Amino acid sequence: QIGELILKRLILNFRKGYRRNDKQLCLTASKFVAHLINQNVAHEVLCLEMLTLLLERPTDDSVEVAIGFLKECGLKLTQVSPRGINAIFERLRNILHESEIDKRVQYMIEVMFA
Amino acid sequence: MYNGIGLPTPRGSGTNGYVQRNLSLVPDILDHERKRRVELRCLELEEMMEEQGYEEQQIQEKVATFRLMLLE
Amino acid sequence: TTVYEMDFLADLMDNSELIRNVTLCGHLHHGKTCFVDCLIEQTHPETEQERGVGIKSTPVTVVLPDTKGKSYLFNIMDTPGHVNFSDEVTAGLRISDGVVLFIDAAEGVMLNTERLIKHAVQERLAVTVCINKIDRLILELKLPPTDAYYKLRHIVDEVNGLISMYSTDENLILSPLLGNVCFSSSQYSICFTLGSFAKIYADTFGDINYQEFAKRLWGDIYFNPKTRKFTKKAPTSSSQRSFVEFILEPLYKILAQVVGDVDTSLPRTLDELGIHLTKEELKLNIRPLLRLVCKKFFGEFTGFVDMCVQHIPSPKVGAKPKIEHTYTGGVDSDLGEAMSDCDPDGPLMCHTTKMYSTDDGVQFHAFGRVLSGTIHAGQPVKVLGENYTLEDEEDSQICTVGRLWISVARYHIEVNRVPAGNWVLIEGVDQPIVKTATITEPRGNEEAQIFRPLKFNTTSVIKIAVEPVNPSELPKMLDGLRKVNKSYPSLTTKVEESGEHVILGTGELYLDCVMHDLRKMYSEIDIKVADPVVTFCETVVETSSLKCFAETPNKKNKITMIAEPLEKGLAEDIENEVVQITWNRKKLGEFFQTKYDWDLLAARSIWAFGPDATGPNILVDDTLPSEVDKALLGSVKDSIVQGFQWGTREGPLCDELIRNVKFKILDAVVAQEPLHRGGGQIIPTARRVVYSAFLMATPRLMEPYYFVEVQAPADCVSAVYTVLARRRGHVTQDAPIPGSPLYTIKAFIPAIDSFGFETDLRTHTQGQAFSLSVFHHWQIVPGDPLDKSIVIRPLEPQPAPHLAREFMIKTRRRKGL
Amino acid sequence: IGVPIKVLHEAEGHIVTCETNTGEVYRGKLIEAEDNMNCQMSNITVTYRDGRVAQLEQVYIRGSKIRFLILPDMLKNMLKS
Amino acid sequence: FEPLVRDWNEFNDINKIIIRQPIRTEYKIAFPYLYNNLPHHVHLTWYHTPNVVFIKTEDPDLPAFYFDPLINPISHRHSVKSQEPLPDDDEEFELPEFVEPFLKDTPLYTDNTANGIALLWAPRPFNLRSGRTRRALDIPLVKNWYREHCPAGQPVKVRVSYQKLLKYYVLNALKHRPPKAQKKRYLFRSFKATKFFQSTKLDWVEVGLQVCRQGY
Amino acid sequence: KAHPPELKKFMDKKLSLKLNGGRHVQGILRGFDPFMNLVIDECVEMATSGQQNNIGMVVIRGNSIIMLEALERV
Ligand SMILES: Nc1nc2c(ncn2[C@@H]2O[C@H](COP(=O)(O)OP(=O)(O)OP(=O)(O)O)[C@@H](O)[C@H]2O)c(=O)[nH]1
Ligand SMILES: [Mg+2]
Repeated sequence: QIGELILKRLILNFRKGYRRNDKQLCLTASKFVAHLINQNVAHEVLCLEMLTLLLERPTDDSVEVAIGFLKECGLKLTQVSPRGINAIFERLRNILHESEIDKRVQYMIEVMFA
Repeated sequence: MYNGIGLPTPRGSGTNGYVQRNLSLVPDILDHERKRRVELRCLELEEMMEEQGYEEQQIQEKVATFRLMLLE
Repeated sequence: TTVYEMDFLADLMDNSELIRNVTLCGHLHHGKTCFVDCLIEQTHPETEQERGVGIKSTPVTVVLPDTKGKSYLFNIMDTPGHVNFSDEVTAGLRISDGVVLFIDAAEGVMLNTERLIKHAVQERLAVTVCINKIDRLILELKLPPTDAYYKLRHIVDEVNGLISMYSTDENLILSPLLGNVCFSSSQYSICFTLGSFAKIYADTFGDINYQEFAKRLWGDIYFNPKTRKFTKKAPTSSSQRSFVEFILEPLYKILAQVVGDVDTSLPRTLDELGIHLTKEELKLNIRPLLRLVCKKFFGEFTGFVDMCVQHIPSPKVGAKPKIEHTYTGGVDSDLGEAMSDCDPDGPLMCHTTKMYSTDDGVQFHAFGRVLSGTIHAGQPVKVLGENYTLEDEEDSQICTVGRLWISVARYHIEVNRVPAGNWVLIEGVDQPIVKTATITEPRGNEEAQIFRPLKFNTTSVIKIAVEPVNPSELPKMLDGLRKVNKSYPSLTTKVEESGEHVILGTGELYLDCVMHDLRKMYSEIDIKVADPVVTFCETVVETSSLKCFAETPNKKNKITMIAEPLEKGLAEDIENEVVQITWNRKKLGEFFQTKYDWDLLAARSIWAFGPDATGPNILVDDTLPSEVDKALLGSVKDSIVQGFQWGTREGPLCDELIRNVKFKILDAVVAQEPLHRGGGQIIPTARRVVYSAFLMATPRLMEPYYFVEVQAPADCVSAVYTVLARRRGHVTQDAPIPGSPLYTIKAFIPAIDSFGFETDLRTHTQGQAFSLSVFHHWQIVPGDPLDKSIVIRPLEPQPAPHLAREFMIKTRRRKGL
Repeated sequence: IGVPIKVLHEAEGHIVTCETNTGEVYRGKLIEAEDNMNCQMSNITVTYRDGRVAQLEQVYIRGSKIRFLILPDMLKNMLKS
Repeated sequence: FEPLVRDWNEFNDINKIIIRQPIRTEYKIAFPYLYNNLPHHVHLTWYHTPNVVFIKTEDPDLPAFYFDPLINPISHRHSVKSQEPLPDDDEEFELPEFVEPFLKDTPLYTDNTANGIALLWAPRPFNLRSGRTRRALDIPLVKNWYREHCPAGQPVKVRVSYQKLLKYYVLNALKHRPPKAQKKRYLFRSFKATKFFQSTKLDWVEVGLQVCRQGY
Repeated sequence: KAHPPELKKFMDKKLSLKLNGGRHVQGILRGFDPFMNLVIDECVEMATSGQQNNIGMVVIRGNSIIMLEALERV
C-alpha cells in the first residue's frame, strides 16, 4: 500500500509535468517510474502507456523524455515483453524518420539505438 | 606456414620434418625582410589611401611619406 | 588453338535519337554482370570466370523495347567494381552519357558507390539508381514489409545527401516518383519502377490511369479504402503507406507463396495473378521456379529501359554540355559546334579509349565513340596522339580501317559503316596509339584538336621492378610491357635510369593481374619481379632560416630564394583545380586574400605552380626594389619557372616529387643584358637555388596512406583491431549497418604496411571480414631523413625514429646512388 | 492492344506520311503516336487536294480523322502473328 | 605434396629492401603472380562472395517475417529528411472500386514459410526438391567434416588425419579424366541371355552363404 | 483506357484549328478532356472570304477536330 501510494504520487507528478509542460518535474517523475519498473513494482502496461503518450506527438521534449525513461527502463520492458522493445523501435523509426525532426531528435534516436 | 623453413619432402630424410619456432628468439635575411616590410608599407599605404582617394597624387603623397618617414 | 534485323539496327544507329549511352557502375559484386547476362538472354535466346571478379569492362549494345513498344538501341558499359580497377570506370565515364549506379539493398552505400557518384557528378553525366538484390530483404534478412520500406527509404536518402554534397546545384533529387530508381533482383527476374508497376496494375485490372497512380505510391501517402482516395497522414487505422500495401506486401506474398507453400496454395495464387504454368514447369526447384514466376508476371525489363530513356541525354541532345570537359577548346569556331551537331557528316571527330586485345595476335581493336561524322571500312583516317598539339603534327600517324565491329558481350558482329553517336571496335588503329586517341579525317584536314586524355580518380602508387631471367630476351619483355601499357588505362610503366623497368600500379590485385597477362599472353619469357614498394614525396616543416644563392657558370646572374611550408588546404585546392591560375592575377588575388588572408602582394608575387600544370608547390617573387627590374625579371621568368618545375619534379632527396612547399625569391641580381649566357645557363642555377633552400633548412619525407573499409560480423571486430595495430593502423570509425547483422569499420593504414593486409584479415577471421583499400593522402613519415648517427640493421624492421632514414637509404641505393 | 498499334508506336522518331479523311497529305517526323491513333508530328510538308505544298513546324492530328499512314520499310523485317 | 619438378640476383640485395612485414606463404598463394618468381601450373584463386545473412529462428511461434533482435536497428537518421514531388490531394484522384492490393485474401505467412525459407540455404541434398537417385557408395557422409579449417585442440593424431584426408581429396579432384571412351559390355545381361543362368530372389544372408561356400 | 490526349505540351499556346466543313479557327489552348473536346480562348473565325472575326472564348467538340497546328514553338 505504501509503495502503491508512491506509485500513484509519481503518476500524478508525471502527468503534471507532462500535461503542464514542466520538463524537470516530468523528468523526475519518469525517473521514479522507470526505477519502479526496474525494481519490479510498476507494471509493463503503465510504462507502455507512458512511452506511448510521450511518443504520441514526439517533439524534442517528449521524445527526449521517453529517451531518458528508456535509458534506464529499457531492460525491464525488453526482457519481460520484447513486444515493447519492438514497438518502441518501430515507432521511434517512423516518427523520427518521417516527420520534420532535427539533430536534437535525430541524436536522441541515435542514443536510443545505441 | 611453410615460410621458407623445412624440407621439400620429409621422405627419405630420417625425420618427420616437423618444424617449430625458436621459443628463445627474443645577413640579408633582416635587410631583405625590411624591404619586404617596406613593400606593403608602400602598397598598403597607397591602398589605405586608395580607400580614401585614388587621385594617384594624394596616395603618392601618403606613400612618399610612408617611404621616407619609414626609411628614416 | 541478324539478316532483316542488323539493317534495322543500322537505321536505329542512323536515327541518333533512339539510342542511349549508359555506364553500368556501382560497388563490387552488387549485381552488374548478372544484370547484363539475364538481359542478353532476354534479347538473344540464342581469368574472370575463375576469378568471380570482373577485371576489365565489357561493352554491349542491344535493342530493347520500352513500356510502349518503341525499340531503342542501348549502349551499356558493364564495368568492374573493384576499387582497385576504378581505371576502367573512368574510361566508360568519358565515352558514355549516363550512369546506372547499382546499389545493394542489403548493404547500402559503401566505398566504391560513393566514390563513383563523385566521379560521375564531377564529369557531368546523368545519374540513375537501381536498388538491386531486393530478395535479400525478403528471403534472407526476413524483414517485415514496413521495415523493408524503411531500409529502401534510407538508402535513397543517403545517396541523395552525398550527391548533394559533391554537387552544388539542387537540379535533381532522386526518388522513384521522378523515375530515377529501379527496384531489382537480377537473378529473380524482377526490375520495376513505380511507373512500370502501376502500369502492370492497370493492364491486368481495370482501366485506372497508370501515370497519376504512379505519382502516388512512394513516400508516406496513405490510402483509405472507403473514399478510394489517397491521403497524406489521416488514417488512424494504423495502416501502412501506399508503397507497402500496394507494392511490397503483394511482393512478399508472391515470394512467400512460391517458397513456402509451393505444393498447396501456389496453383490458387497463380490463378489469381493470371499466370498459367505447366505441370512440367511446376516441377522445377525453388530458385528456378521463383525466377520463372517472377518473369512471367513482371514482364521482361521495362522498369530499367523506362527510367533510362526518360532520363538519358540522348547523344543528340547529348554532346553539348560534354565538350566543355572533353574537348580542349570546347566550342570556338569549327569543331566544337560541328561535334555538338552530332551529325553523321564531315568532321569525323572520334575518341578512342580502350584496346581489347584479340586472343590470337598482338593487335588490338581500338574502341571508341564517333561524335561527329561517319566511319566506314577502309576509310583513311589520321590519329591524334596524346602529346599532339596543333603545331606538332609528327605525333599524328596516318592509317586506315581494316574491319568494323559492333559488340554484344563477347560476340563481334562486323559491319561496313557506323554513324556518329555509337561505339565501335575499329581494327587497324592499334599500332599508332596508346591509352587515348582522337581520330580525325585522313587527307581531309580542316584543323583538329584533341580531347584532354583521361583523368583518373585514384593515384597509382604501388611500385614493382621487373627484369628477365636471362637478359638475352630483354627486347621480348619490352614488347610485352608496351602491350600491357596499351590494355590498362592507368598502368604507368617507366624504365628508370638505374636501368630497371618499374611498373606503377594501383593495388596488389591489380599488379597481380598485370603480371598475369604479362607472363600468360604478351610475352612467354620467364620474369623476375621484385617486392612491392611505394613511391614517396619530399616536403619541409619550417622555413629556410638562411639561404644559399646560386650564380651562373659565367658569373652573371645571382639567384636568392628560400623555401617554407604551405598549408594543406591551398595545396589540395591546387590539386582540385579550384585555384586554377588560368585566371588573371586579379582572380588569383581575390581567391588568396579572401580565403586564407594571403597578401595581395603575395598574390602579385606568385609566379607559377611547379611540377606541372597541377603542382602543389608555389613560386613567389618578393623583392620590391629590384622588383621594378621587369626589363630583366620579366625576361628571366621563363627560365626561372622552368628551373622551378624541373627542381620540383626531379626531387632533391631521392628523385621523387615534392609537395606542399612555397619558394620565395628575395634577391635577383640579374646580369645587365641577360643574353644567351644567362638564358641558357640559369635554369640549373634556378633548380640549385631550390635544392639549396630545401636541403638547407628542413628536409622531411612523405609517404601515402590507404583508406580501408572492413565489413565484419559483430564479434570479429576486435580481430581486425589487432591486425591494424600490427601495421600502424589508427582505426577511425566503427558503426552498425542499419538493417543488417554487420558492422563497418573505417581505418587508415600506411600503404607500406598494406601488403597482404586483406588476406591477413580474412585468414585470421575465417573469411568473415573483407576490406578494400584506396589511396587517400600523404603524410609525414616519423623519421629524420638526414641523420648520419642513424645506422640500419640491414634486415630486421626499423623502429619509427628511422623509417625515413631507411626509406631513403634503400631507395637511393637502387636509384640515387 | 492491337498488333498494328504496336508497329505504329515503333515508327515514333521516324519520318512518316499521313493522309487525313479530307485527303491532305502530311509528311514529317512522328514524335508521338497514341493508342487511338492521335499523331504528333514535326517539320511537316503538307500537300493539299489542289496539289499545292506548305511547310509547318508542329502538328497534331486526331486518330479518327486519319485515313491511313505510310511508315518506313525499316520496320518490315512482328512476323510471329 | 612432393615437389612438382624439383646463383645471384639483384632484387634480393639485402641493402636495397625495406622489410616492414615479412612476406609469408599465405600471401604467396593469395596472389600467385605478384609475389612469386616462376609461377607455373598455378590456379588463380580469389573470392569475396557476398556474406549471406540468414537469421536462424529459435521457435516456430513468432511470424516468419519478423524483425530480429539480431539485426541492427535501422534508426536511419539524417537532416530534415526531404520533401517530395508529392502530388497533394484536394485536387482529385480515386480508385475504381474494383482494384485492390493485388492479393489481400492471402495471408503473409503460414506454418510452412519459415521452414520453406530455412530450406533455401541448406546443404546440397536438402536445398532441393527433386533429383535423380544416387548409388549408396556414391554418398560420402563425412566429407563436409574433414573439409573444415581449424579443429582447434584435437590431438596431433587427428590433425594429421585431417590433412591426409584433404590430400586424398585434392589428388582426386586434380587428376580427373573425362570418360573419353565407352564400350559397354553388359556382363550380366549377356549372361542372363544364355541357357545356363537362371534368376531368383533370395534373402541377402542366403546368397551370402552361397558365395562363401562356392569360393571354398 | 479512357486515356487523355497528350496535349499538355500545347497548353496556353496559340494554335490553328482545322475543323470539318472546311472550317478554320485560331486561338489559345485553355484545356481539354479525354474526348479531345477543347477550350480555346481569344478565338478567331477565319472565314472562307479571308476575313477574320473575334468570337472570344469557346468550346470545340473533339468529334469535329480534324487537325491542329501550333503557331508557337513547343
Ligand atoms: N541474392 C541475390 N544475389 C544476386 C542477385 N543478383 C545478382 N546477385 C549476385 O550476383 C553475383 C554475380 O556477379 P556480379 O556480382 O553480378 O558481378 P559484379 O556485380 O559486376 O561484381 P564485379 O564483377 O566484381 O564488378 C552473384 O554472386 C550473386 O550474389 C539477386 O538478385 N539476388
Ligand atoms: Mg563482373
